[PDB]
Amino acid sequence: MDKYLDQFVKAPPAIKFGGLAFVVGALTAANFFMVIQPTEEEIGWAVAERRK
Amino acid sequence: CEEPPAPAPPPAKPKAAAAVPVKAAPTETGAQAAPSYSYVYNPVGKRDPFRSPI
Repeated sequence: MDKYLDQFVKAPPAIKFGGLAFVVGALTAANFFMVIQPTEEEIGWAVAERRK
Repeated sequence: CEEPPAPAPPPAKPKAAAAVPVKAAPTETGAQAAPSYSYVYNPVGKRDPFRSPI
């Protein structure tokens, strides 16, 4: 059905780009958390080693 | 608190464990003696005196 298809020729450059952007934002949140966790683990191994 | 042990590390034990261990040695050491024993003694013998004087 075509009215939706020309709504698809007018707009979803914007909507596809937006979706890509929300995804990349999520993935950057994830990798930042995945660099914060090795920090904590690392301070932990510090505290073990010094106790040795 | 500290947990089942602490976090990752576990943690903190650089303090507990560092002002501990201890120092062990552990001195697997200073137990009980058999001592040891000397040996006895050198004579053949004779007579002299005391043959004439008895």
